[PDB]
Amino acid sequence: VPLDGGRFATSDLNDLYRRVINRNNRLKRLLDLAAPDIIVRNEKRMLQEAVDALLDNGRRGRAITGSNKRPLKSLADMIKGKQGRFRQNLLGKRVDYSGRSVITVGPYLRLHQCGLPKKMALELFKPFIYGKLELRGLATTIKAAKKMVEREEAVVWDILDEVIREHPVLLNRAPTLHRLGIQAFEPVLIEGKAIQLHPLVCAAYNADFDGDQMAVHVPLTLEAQLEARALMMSTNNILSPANGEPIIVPSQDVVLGLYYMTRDCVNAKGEGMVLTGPKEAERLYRSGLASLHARVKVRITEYEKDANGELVAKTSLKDTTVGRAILWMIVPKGLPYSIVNQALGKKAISKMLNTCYRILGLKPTVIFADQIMYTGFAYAARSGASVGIDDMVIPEKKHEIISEAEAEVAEIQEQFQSGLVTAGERYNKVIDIWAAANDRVSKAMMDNLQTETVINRDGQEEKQVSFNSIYMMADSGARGSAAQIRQLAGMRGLMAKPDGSIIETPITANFREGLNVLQYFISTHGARKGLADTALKTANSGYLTRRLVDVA
Amino acid sequence: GITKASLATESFISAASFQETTRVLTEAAVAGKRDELRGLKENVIVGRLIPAGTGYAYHQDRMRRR
Amino acid sequence: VYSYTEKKRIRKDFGKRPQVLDVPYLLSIQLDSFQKFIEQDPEGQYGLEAAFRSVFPIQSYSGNSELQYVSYRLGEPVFDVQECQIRGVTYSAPLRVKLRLVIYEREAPEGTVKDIKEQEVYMGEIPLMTDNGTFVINGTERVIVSQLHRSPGVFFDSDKGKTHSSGKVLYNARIIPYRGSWLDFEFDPKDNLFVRIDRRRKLPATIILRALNYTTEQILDLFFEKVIFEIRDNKLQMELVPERLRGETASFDIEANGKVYVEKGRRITARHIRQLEKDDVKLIEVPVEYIAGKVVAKDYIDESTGELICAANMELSLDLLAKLSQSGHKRIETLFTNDLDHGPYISETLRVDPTNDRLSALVEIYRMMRPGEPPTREAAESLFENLFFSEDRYDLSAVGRMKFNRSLLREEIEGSGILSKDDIIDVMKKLIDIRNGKGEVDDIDHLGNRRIRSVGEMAENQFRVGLVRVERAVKERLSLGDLDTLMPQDMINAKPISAAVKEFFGSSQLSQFMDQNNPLSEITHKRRISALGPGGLTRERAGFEVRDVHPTHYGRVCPIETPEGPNIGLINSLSVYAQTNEYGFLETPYRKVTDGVVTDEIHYLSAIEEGNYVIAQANSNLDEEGHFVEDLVTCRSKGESSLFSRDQVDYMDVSTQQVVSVGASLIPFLEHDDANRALMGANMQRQAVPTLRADKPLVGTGMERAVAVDSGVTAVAKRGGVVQYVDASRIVIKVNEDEMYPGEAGIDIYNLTKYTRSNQNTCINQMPCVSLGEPVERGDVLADGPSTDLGELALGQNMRVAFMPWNGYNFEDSILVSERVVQEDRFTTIHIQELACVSRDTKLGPEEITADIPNVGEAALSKLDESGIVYIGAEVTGGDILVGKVTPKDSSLRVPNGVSGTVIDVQVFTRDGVEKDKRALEIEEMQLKQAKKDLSEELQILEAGLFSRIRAVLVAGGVEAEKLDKLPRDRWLELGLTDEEKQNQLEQLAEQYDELKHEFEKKLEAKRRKITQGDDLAPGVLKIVKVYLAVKRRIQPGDKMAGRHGNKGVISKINPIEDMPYDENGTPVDIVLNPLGVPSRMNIGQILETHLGMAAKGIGDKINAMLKQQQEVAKLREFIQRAYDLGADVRQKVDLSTFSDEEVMRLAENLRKGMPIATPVFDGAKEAEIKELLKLGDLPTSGQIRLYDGRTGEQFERPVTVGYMYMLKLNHLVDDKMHARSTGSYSLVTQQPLGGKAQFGGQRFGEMEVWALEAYGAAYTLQEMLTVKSDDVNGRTKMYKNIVDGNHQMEPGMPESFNVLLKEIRSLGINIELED
RNA sequence: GAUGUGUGCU
DNA sequence: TCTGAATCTCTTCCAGCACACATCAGGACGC
DNA sequence: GCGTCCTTCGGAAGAGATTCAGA
Ligand SMILES: [Mg+2]
Repeated sequence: VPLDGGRFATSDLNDLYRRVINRNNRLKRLLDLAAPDIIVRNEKRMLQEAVDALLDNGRRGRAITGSNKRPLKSLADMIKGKQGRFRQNLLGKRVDYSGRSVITVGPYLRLHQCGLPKKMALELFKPFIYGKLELRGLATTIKAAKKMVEREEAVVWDILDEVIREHPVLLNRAPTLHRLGIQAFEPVLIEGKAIQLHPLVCAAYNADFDGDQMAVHVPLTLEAQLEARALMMSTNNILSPANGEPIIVPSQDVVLGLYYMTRDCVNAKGEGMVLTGPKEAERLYRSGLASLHARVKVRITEYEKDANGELVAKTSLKDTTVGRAILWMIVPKGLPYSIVNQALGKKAISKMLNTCYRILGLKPTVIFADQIMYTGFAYAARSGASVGIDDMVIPEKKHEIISEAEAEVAEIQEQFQSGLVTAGERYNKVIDIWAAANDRVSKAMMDNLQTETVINRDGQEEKQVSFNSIYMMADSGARGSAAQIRQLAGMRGLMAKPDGSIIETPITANFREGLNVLQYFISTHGARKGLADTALKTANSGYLTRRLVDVA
Repeated sequence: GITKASLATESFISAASFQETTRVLTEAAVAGKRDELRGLKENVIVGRLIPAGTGYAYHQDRMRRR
Repeated sequence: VYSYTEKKRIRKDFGKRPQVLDVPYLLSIQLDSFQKFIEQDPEGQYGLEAAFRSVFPIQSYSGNSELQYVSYRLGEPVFDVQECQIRGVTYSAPLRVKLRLVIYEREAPEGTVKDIKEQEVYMGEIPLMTDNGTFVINGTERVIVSQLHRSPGVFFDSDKGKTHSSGKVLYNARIIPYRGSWLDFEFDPKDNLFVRIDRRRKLPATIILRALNYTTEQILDLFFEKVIFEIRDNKLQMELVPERLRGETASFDIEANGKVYVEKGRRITARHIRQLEKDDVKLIEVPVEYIAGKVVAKDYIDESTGELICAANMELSLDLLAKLSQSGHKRIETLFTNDLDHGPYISETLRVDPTNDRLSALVEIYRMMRPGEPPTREAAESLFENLFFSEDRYDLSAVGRMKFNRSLLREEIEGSGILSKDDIIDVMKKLIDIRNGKGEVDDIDHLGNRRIRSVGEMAENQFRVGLVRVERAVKERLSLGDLDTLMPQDMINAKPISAAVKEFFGSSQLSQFMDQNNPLSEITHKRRISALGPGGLTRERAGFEVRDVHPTHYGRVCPIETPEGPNIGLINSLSVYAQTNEYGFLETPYRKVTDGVVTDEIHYLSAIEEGNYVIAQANSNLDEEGHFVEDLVTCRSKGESSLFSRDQVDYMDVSTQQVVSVGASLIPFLEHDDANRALMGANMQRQAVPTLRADKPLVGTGMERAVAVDSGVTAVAKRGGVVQYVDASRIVIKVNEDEMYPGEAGIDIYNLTKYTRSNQNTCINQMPCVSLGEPVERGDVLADGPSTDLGELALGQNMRVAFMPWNGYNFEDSILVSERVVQEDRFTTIHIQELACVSRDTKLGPEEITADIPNVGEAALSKLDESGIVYIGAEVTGGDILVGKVTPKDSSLRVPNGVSGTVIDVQVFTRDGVEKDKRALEIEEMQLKQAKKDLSEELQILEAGLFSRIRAVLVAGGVEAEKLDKLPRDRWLELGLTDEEKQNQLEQLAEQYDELKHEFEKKLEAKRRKITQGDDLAPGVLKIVKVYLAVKRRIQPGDKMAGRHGNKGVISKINPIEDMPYDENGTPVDIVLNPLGVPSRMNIGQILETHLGMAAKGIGDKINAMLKQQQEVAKLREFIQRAYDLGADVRQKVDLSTFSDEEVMRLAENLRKGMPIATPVFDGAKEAEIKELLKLGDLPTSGQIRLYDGRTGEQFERPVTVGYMYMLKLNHLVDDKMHARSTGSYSLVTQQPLGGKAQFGGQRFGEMEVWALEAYGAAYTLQEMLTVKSDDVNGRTKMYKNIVDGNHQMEPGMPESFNVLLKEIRSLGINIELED
């Protein structure tokens, strides 16, 4: 390629062919002049090594270099390896009619809808705009339509809404680990420069909203659009291929909203009153005449399909809350009521969606999933389930547990220094006792944080399941587990080095009270372990899936 | 193993595209092999309907036509 | 006492412990290293002098002429840093050395000399570092990152485990030189010690022993002790050492002096050795069968015939005993070979030894180094002399020699560069000693074995390589030159030195582009410690242990700051108080602790001397006397921590802040965040963009002032004084009379930097922060820079956040931002970017910059002038024309798609030979007028100051004040005054004014030459027009937003003012975050920062309220004193009594925006103090308040957290990342779309992407993504025509990339083809 | 077009 | 002294996408 | 400014070539 100026590109193959032709011509000239046998033998050696370097460079003892002392590539380095033609330009290619932008939430969408920026769709669906502009006669030739599009006239914006109507696109993330990495959505043209994504598929995508880029793709031909509509559509991809569990699981806001709604405590604005259905429960809660955690006896009409596809009616009077009564309004006709009459966590609603799919089908399941989305977001916004520094409560007995563990490890000191156990055995027992102490502190804190609440039912004090915010977002399973919250209050535990070995000394402090200047240095080991484990040992796990997809 | 069984696949293009391209291509050139383009990666490289999903009916028609 | 820059907005501090050592100059490593590299230093100690005396003098191959070095000197730079940045040329200085050539008289190799000729010859041209720690190499600014490489010396690696598949630990000894060849010793599974130099192949070390001219006698005597067998009547009595019999089994009946000591089969316990020492016996009996397991030391020859009986190092049997007994060899010497104490590795290596003598060993070495070449004795001897015994091909540095000697427990620390025989022998002894079991290996992650090669030494190495190349060139030239006519420039070629230096500073792994988008990023980029580059390891062949943190990193390297990705742990960052040793090692300050009193003398302890002592910990309470209030203080003894006593300690940490780097120290409440979310927090604080109106952070740390004054963007006042004239482009100080010089004092002028392009297209802008007639002290800020505020690093804005879910618009990590945020114009950031339109005189004719473009109407040419350049100040929109360039048959530069802006600066560079256009001469005239006006103004200012000093002098010694005005200001020098020293001073000032006029005229003439000169460019371009746009990037949904605690996120919606939740006072909330980002990622410190910011803004709101209705100073002072004394035992101790009732009104005005709170890294606030500060206002103690829904208008049925968290804005803007691609450009070697965003390229449906389509079975769409849409040529156009014809149908051909594969396979000997 | 450095998400 | 088992030695592999910047292309020697 | 030319440093595993031993 002629670069900027008089120089040329330093293409490897050209230099190798130049060297080979040099050796061949010089050898031919020497053979024509009847050179001494040692000279022509040496030149034959030079020709052989030049041809060797041209065919497969680096297989000999030394790989030749042209500039910067860098081993140049031959005819084999571009056929073999990670940068060869097979893996770089054959099994995967750069693709036109594509785009890429940072994604935002826009939770007003549905499972069959995505959000494209208004400017990306004009560059993506440009030939479609050209075709319809030529069809309607608003333009005359291709270049006139090109100029009209580049000038972004008002008519082009009107006709864009026509091509973009029911033409599904391929939303795609950069690491496509599994089958659900590419899902097809219909586009909804919006302003801005961000690709809005429906949060119900963000768990499947593993696409957090912390600055990641997704890639769009436009099915051009008819069959591609029909495949995206019938196969790769996100509506028909609500069951992961890994197992029978659903993959559209609400998470991290909807679970919290549902769990805070479908819960009961013994007091309210109105508690013992009776209602004739979900509608009056909604009327009570909107007006504020009854709390969302009341314990009332509404009259509901749940359906059953004991017949061969016919729903038989029944009406009962069950003792439920106001929140569960409100939630029953969106449940499709046909599921038993004994699915929301509890504290709906994440696994609970996952099982609920699974049984909805198993009983009713696909369309009620997707409609109900969207309704769960809406009624989780609304009552999570109204909840105000915040987090303060007064929510992580330190148990008053963790230091007794660390004292007992310190006494036992001091006993272990005398155990190994005398000779009863050795250094490796001491290391195996010290981790044992530290893990036992960590497991005791975690359980003690969890009990103290889940049961320590006092409330009166209009009389003496009674105990209920706690309303601490951290407990809500650790029990609902929206985002959290025992590990993170356990490290937020009580014992952080013992961390591991990148090689997999565990530190002999667990740091004894929690993030709610603080860390020393030395316990932080010790936790640095685990913090670096996690990152240098991800970035440097996901390679030998992507290799596994590569050579697994290869073999099957 | 999966690597050993993948490197000894009958269609030499798959093994050549996967790993040890020199050691597989040399073996295929020596043996004078003839690929049938039966699997999925072979048709991906060639650029046809892979005999996997919607193109499976077309591949059946093309196979039974001969 | 506090200065005026501090008594303007004093930050409340929560530090418990006091600091006795202030933070040093942060970027003090680069300027110190380069100073050591460039300073004129005698005795050949540092810098260019050392390299010159290590290379020069030179004499030819008995050419009788010597070219000896004298001295070097640097001239002034041709262009200053601003001109170098504008043009694109290096900010360097010519290197002039006054070399001399001397040749002796014939028949006198050491006698008299013939002639000497000397001149300052110009060779090379080396870059200079600016006053802010960076170079200017090609207009862009580079920073040379220091390298953390393995220290030269001897290293005893282990290679434990995974070798030999049996767990047999080997032992390999490495001698890494500073410059030379490696000398790897190692063992073998068969317990043989094999040497291996330069990783060629193994061979026994006895070969190099004989290469050192050591006979097998000498080796066996050296490595082993002796046991004597004496001929007597019979039975061959044994000379016995009592200690030699420690811990083995008696193969026979041990006895001495007749009596039996140890019975047969019984082990020799320590009591037996002790009792044998007590008896004092040495001669014992032994059966002759025990001699079978013995080896003879030296060779034995017969005393009768002179024939060798048994040579050196062979076993002894009964026949050999019989032969030696009859011969008469009375003294028999044998090797003391044990199994665990002294193994016979040397004997085994001699058994496997192929060579026998020095000559054969040298020939074998020559064969190993250069295989296949016919060797002679002289060539082998010269090669082995050159490898390890020559200073011209092998040189351990002084630090290498020091490490070498201290690793072998020697007393001497100095020595020669090359090794010696005793050095190699000692290395062998130490390796064998480690093999036996005494001692242990040394890990290569202990930081006392890893140096820091800074900029100066890296430049030294490259300059030395260039000097070696020139050395070879002049050595070749001086042997074939005609003497008496060669000036000392004809042999010295200036090309190689300059070429090597430019190659290093411009194209290398460690000449990094400066990450300069805000002061923190650049000041921590200069303070980087990269383990990569030449002489170091690579990310691929990097073990997982090197990434891990060593216990010796404490105080020298930040444990919690390293970039994510492939290079993690290899790009370690320097700590705050860490320094560099004279040997290049890392060492950290410590306070020396006496018997019971903590002294204030600071000692810097290296990474090795730390383990010998026991060091106390910074968070240890002291009581006014250097005494520990506790009898048991926590400490660390040897890379591990345990409880200690107050009597055993001898060192204590300077401060808690010394552990973390400068970047990671700016995070408040860092001791509550997990280090996992502290690493990312530090990185995203490094990547912040400066906002429009910079705003101080409320919950600070107190180090922000140090970073702001150190990074160099702030115009720190050199000399204190009074601001005589402030302006948006300059600041003038009338300095105090105490600090004025006798002569040339005058005054000083600070020229500020206006809106100019930065290295990351952000906006650097120095703006004044001082007023007229304001007394400024020494070393205080004068000009607010980018993302600073009154000398305080302000990387973002303080935003009123609320942790609550809001309709899922903050679902996963998103951030919901009010319309009021952009209404207040807070996060809109300036983005200066340049566009260059070169005019290449390519083939078919040169191209013009004319103002008329064919086939384009006047709509796009309205902004253009009649010359071809766009007007300065035009509000250009995307797609418009900036400069009209047309090639001989339309290639004019245009603004890129979807970017607005305003042209603010156009610079035109033309060839010397292409005359001008009218716009170029307009710019030239503007530049001349501006330069003349600037020089005239600055000289007018300094001469006003000079005559002010004159008038101040004249007031003593016969003054008449009235006649000064009526007498013209020209002859103010000879006025009424006697001939005392004041008249001499007046004459000196007259002389300096004359010199000022002379430098005015000469520098104006020089500036005229510098602007009017040609300014040559690259070969093949006529003229260059650079257009500098100015983009104002507003805030919009899609760009990253992140706090200091690593809580990142993307804006999802901009709600109006009314929709966001508001408290009972109606104040809207700016940001509605997500609560669940607190627990799962353990950054709890953000909640505490939110609470402290809420308290700070409450105090600020109370101050604002008390200032709104004007109350007397008493109430404001009382409230502010209550606020500043609220801390339990803080060392702030500020008293408002010393404030003079005027400088406290300014303080109260500056606090109405919110009281700034400091929070040391590991000495931060406690929640009791936070709640007390909350109670000081009228805020709830819980930290949570009550907000009502913005839309619904009803109560939120839970109290929620509301506060002011310092919310940064990252420069990962969405419009810098938004991209789409229709049909467009295509690659050349393969017919595929291009890759990237600058090129109009599409995304990559990679190898992993195709499996996600085969998995669904969607075959047709896959076939479009790799056959008809990208790859093929005919179908690519056919499908486009079908799409714009109404017919959606695809007709696949063959991918062109498969034909490329077929052709590249057929290029080999392989025949691939397609059948029928 | 290729190398070198830095960076984002996994 | 032939022939399996153990060891030595040579080769292959190491995630995906994206963005920004830089250099670089024979550079040495004769004209 | 033109113009033509002759360093080492990973490590986990598999395979193919040697050495050993051993009966
Ligand atoms: Mg992510």
